[PDB]
Amino acid sequence: VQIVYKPVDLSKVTSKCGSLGNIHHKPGGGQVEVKSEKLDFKDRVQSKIGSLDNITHVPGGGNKKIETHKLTF
Amino acid sequence: VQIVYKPVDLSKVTSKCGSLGNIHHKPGGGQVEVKSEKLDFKDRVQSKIGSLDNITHVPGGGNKKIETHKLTF
Amino acid sequence: VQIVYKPVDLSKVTSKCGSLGNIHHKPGGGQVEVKSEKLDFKDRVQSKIGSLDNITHVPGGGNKKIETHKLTF
Amino acid sequence: VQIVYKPVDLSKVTSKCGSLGNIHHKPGGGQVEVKSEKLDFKDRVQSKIGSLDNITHVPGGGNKKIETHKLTF
Amino acid sequence: VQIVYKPVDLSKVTSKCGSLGNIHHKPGGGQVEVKSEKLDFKDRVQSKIGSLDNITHVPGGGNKKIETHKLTF
Amino acid sequence: VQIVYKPVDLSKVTSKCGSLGNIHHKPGGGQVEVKSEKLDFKDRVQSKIGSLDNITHVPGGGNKKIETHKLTF
Repeated sequence: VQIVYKPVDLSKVTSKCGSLGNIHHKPGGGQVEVKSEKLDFKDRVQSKIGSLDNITHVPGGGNKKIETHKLTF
Repeated sequence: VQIVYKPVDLSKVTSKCGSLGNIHHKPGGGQVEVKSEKLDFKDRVQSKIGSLDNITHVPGGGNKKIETHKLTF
Repeated sequence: VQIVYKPVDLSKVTSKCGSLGNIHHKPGGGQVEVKSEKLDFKDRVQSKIGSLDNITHVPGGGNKKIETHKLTF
Repeated sequence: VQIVYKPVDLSKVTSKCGSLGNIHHKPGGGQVEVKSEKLDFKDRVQSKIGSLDNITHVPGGGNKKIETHKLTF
Repeated sequence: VQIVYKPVDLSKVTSKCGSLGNIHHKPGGGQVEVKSEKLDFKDRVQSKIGSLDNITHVPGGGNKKIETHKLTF
Repeated sequence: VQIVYKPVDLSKVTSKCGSLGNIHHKPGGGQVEVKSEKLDFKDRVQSKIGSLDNITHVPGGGNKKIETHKLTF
């Protein structure tokens, strides 16, 4: 057994923008009500309960590069 | 047994923006109401309960590079 | 037994922004209410309960590079 | 010439209620945008422009008695 | 010329309620914008512009009696 | 010329309420924005511009009696 792991990457995940703006985000309020008796959360739970969240997200470039490199024996 | 791990990366996640602005985030309030008896959370739980959260996030470049490199026997 | 781990990175996660500004964040209040009897949290819990949080986040470059390098037997 | 004006009133505008309640008014927000250039008003105008009004009105008795008594020559 | 004006009133506008309550008024916020250039007003105008008004009005008896009595020559 | 003006009133605008309470008024914020160049007002104007007003009004008896008695020549 010989193993060689040698991937090569020269990629561009690039963006170009001339001018970014005039972005208006005017939410109008709202209402949320949640009822329960018991919550029981185990092992890697992610939760929102009862949320009224407003987000403006304006990256001048929002580029994502995501990788997994893996071996197993 | 022999193993070699030499992955190579020369990548660009780069951005260019000429001018960024005139961004207006103006939430209108809101109402949130949550009821329960018992909350019981175990092992790596992430939780929001009853939130009214406002975010303006304007990164002049918001580029993300995420990598996992991993051997395992 | 022989193992060589020698990954190589010459990458750029850079940004350029020509001018950043004219950002307005004007929240409008709100109301939040939460009820319970018992909270019981064990092992690596992250929690918000009852929040009314406003965030302005304007990094002139907000680039993030995240790496995990690992071996295990 | 003799004029006699003599209304007689012995009326009941009465109400009876045994128990009044469990009234829930839960408005869900909203949005309004009014545009105009020139507004000009004269003589006994009542006006409302661009409104998001919420009213709960729970009189334990909500009776009205309204009269005009008038002579003219 | 002889004129007599003798209205007679023995009227009841009376109310009775046994118990008044459990009233919940819970507005969800909201958003209003009004744009204009020139406003000009003369002689007995009543005006409201750009409002987000919340009213709970719970009179234990809310009775009205309104009268105009008039002579004119 | 003979005039007699002599109205008689023995009226009751009275109320009874046995118990008054458990009233909750919980506004959720809001947002208001008014724009203009020139405001100009003459003679008996009542005006409200750009309001976010919250009113709880709980009179244990809230009765009104309004009378106008008038002569003119």
